[PDB]
Amino acid sequence: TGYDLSASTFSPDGRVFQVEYAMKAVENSSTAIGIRCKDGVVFGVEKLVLSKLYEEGSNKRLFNVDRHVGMAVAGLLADARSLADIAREEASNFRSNFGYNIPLKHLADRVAMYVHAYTLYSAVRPFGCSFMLGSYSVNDGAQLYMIDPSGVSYGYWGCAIGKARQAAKTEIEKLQMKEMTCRDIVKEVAKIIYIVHDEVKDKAFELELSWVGELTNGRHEIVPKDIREEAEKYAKESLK
Amino acid sequence: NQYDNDVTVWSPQGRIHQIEYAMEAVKQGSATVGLKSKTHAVLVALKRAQSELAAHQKKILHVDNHIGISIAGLTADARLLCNFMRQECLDSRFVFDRPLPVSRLVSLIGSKTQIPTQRYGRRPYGVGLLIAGYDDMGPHIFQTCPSANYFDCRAMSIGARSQSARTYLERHMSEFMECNLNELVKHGLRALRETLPAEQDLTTKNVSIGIVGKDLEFTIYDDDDVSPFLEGLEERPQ
Amino acid sequence: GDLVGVNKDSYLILETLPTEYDSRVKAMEVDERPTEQYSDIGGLDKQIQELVEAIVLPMNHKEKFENLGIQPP
Amino acid sequence: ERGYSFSLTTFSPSGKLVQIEYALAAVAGGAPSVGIKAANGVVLATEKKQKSILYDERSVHKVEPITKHIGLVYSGMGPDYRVLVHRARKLAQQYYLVYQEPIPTAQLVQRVASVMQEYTQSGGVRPFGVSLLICGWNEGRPYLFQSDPSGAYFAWKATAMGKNYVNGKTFLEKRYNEDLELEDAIHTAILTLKESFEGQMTEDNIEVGICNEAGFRRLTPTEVKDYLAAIA
Amino acid sequence: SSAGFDRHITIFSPEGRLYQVEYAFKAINQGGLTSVAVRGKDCAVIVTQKKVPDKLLDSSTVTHLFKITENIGCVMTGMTADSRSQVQRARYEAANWKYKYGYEIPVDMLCKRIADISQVYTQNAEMRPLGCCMILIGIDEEQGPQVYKCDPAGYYCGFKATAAGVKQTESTSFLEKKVKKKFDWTFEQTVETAITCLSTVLSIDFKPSEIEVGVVTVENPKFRILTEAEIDAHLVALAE
Amino acid sequence: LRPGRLDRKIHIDLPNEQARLDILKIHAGPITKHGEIDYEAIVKLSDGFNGADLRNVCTEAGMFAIRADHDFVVQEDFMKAVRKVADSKKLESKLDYKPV
Repeated sequence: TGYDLSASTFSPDGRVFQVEYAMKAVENSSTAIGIRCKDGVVFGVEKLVLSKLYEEGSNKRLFNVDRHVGMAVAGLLADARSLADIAREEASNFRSNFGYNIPLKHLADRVAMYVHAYTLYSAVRPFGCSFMLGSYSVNDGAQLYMIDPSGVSYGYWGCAIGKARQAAKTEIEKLQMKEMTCRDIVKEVAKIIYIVHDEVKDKAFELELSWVGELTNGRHEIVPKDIREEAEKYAKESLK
Repeated sequence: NQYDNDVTVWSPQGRIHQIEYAMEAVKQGSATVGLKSKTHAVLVALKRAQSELAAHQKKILHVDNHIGISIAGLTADARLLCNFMRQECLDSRFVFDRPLPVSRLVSLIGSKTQIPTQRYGRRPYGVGLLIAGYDDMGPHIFQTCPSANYFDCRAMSIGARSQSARTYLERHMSEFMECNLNELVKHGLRALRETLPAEQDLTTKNVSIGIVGKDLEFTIYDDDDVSPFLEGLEERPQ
Repeated sequence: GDLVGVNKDSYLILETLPTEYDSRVKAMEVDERPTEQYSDIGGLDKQIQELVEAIVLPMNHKEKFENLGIQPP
Repeated sequence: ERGYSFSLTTFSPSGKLVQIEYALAAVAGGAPSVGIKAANGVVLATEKKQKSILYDERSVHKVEPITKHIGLVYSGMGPDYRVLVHRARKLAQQYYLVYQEPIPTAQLVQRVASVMQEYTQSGGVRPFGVSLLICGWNEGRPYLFQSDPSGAYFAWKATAMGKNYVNGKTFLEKRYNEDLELEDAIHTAILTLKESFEGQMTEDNIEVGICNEAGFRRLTPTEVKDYLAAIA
Repeated sequence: SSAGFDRHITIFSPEGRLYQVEYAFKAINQGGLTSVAVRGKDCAVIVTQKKVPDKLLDSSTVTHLFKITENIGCVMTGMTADSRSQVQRARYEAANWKYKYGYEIPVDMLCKRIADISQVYTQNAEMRPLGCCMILIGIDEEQGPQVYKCDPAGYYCGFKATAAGVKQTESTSFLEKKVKKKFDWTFEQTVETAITCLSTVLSIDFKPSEIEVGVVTVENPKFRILTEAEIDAHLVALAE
Repeated sequence: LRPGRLDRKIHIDLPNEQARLDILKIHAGPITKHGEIDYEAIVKLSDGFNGADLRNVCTEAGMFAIRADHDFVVQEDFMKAVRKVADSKKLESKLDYKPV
């Protein structure tokens, strides 16, 4: 051994294990999925009720970076909201210097170069978080990006991060996200995260949904209660 | 174990051991229990001593007129975050002339303690902050941990032998959102007699109570004014 | 390749001896049936199934694989 | 970020700096190169073989000029060479901005070798893996110097660096005298590079640069073909 | 062949080698990718493949071809996180040439500045030396087209035909038999001889959805990326 | 390995997507299925596989048919069978090897 202690050393076959070890820490966080509809992006996070003593609305794994940009995280939660602070701060420097709202192909570029910068030195560790960025503009449409702890970003029609990643994105491609608007998506977002996480592992869990598009007039916010109650009404019909 | 030395090094399983060892430091300090009603936030601590002639180490501290905290762990890092805590409250009062909200205070702590958990040769802060306070939204109970992960909760308990206190809080938390200040406190006082050996409980010199209230500034009660609260408890069933 | 019993003097074979097994292999065989039951193994009911059905089903339902037709795992 | 701020080159218990001894092993596995001064100018000749026919040989250069009258070749590893070229290009300018005079070739080697010694003691760095040959004609008389990764320097009449350098130095010892012209030293520099090259020594497998009192210059492959012709 | 920490950081072996760099050359090969660049008589062509394993992924955001300046394009191999960081430097260094010197940077001077930066990583014993490669093309006045490669060791050279990636040696053996018979090269022949390079090494015989081609020519010096429709025009003419 | 004693050195490699299509059709002979089998999508995910684990995919697709007593093999059980084989070889070594 000895070839895997620092992030400054390659292996004798040419790969870095400190990044791969931090990628393994993501699959112990639960599940965060997000797909984009024809005219907007819908996030979705199932939230484990660890004990009864916590309060409904605690420790949200679903942030709010800018007025139109949303973030759903998966990983070590202290590093999640630390990456959320620099992304919230990066968009403020764009509007102050250039005058207008930051686009997603630039925002996820500036954040991923900040994540990549900790995969080079021995003085710092790689982050233990993977997360998704989605938004809607009236001149660019809906956007959906995703960033690993190594620093690689791509566009997606729908993605999934958490424990059951392949077992979640198997059913995403059963949908048709090219033509559905962001109303019937909300019922289909919830349904594919009820079929995952058998009740042997967890007793009870919490649904948390997010929502952006021109139906929300460009601003990012949470779903209302009645709409996610319709999805929770559309929960127990997967037993047939 | 060569993966067990510095905060920077990831485990091959993906769990940084230096953070997990600072969780062992908060499990060494004595227990304390915080809980809230609709209109109040009460936290109760249990002191310890070294000899019978030395005094008891206090744990409840006064941050502001509407925020108080309770510590668990090594006391030197507790005062390091306490002097950061007081400073961030009175400058917001200096700038905006308003009480700084509680949920916005704790996120400053979570960004404060996350920084030494990523550099090289920097320890985490071993500390056990239970925070009680007032926003414009009523009472709030917050706990932290040396993994820089703060939790929103309605009743928690941390310290040595605290799992027995959590089982008491789960089977009585349906009653907490209704009662006045009197039996809200002695609901929490029945949790501290749960986490003790079966012979000594509450001898008026090792327990402290702090309340912030809807028309009540944060007030600490110590070893004489505890006695009105402490009377009115039944004997331990055996 | 067979092994037979031969006269000493005449060198004339007489019988046909059955098998050729090392004595250490005879110590490998159980004859004790160590009794344990599936209720004593909590928390593995995913792994318990796919271990049994990948072993016991080719030993009691041989035609059931052959009805469809695959080689068993 | 920051550095390390500790020397990773220490004394052995036998009293030898081991990393400098390893850097001389990388110098000895480089391309062979010879350098000869003879009474009116210095000849620097090296050996440049592309690995395949796909490479553009007119793109990089082994023989580099430092100023009007100073050239410089190497035998070591590639990317370390271009660093201390750009360093030595700059050092010739700060001499010129003070004194309004082209730098003497001796004073350049005073300052290039001071960089290499400074770089084998400071914190967190491995030493260079190149050795140099520096020519030039200052005040009539020519000069030929050789540095090393340790930071020392010498004053050679003729020497060889690279692979089979111990065979070239025996070959030059039986060849060189005090009295040769520049075109004679060119002919014996090709005759000593033929000891270690492959079968085809064409106009683009080698690279030759000369000094005169007219200044340093580098030969085009036209007349390099004429020198390679009627050779050996 | 090893003594000390020469396997771990960038110091010298007893043999004169240094292993952290030659570990990093085979970090390029883990991408599972191969790119080909061919210089013509009046043009320069980069061809490379793209492998999209998902239907849920946006296929317009996986381009390894990048536009550095208005007249300079490049292709990136190796791992993605280090390659996109190195493009960000090359965009920055070209803009400072124009601001300091008042004219367009030559493509060999840009490859020198990238290789000088990459030299410093294998020169200090602290940083990890960026395991990804670099191939540039461009039109230069009184030089015509020209192609350059920069490796993570700090070495660079001008080529006439270039391969990089997993199948590098098999591609260059194909091209060196092609160039030494010395046929003249038009525009379309350099497009034909570059596609048939990685079509016979990889043995694919593909449809136009898996490769991407950038080009520059001295009638339109703008680096331009071909549409899939006009990729198909060269492809059906390749099948006579 | 001297060319006097071993003359030629025949190299066998990981199968191509044409070969992975070919190997899959050989092991999918006696499978009581229904004709909706898009054989490309199995080959689309089959990356770096062996000739051996494609027999495993045909084997393990019946292992989803052996539960719920479906004596036919639905097409959906193949993409279940690919993704379970695909991460079981996450724990491999993956060094090619070369005669020298």
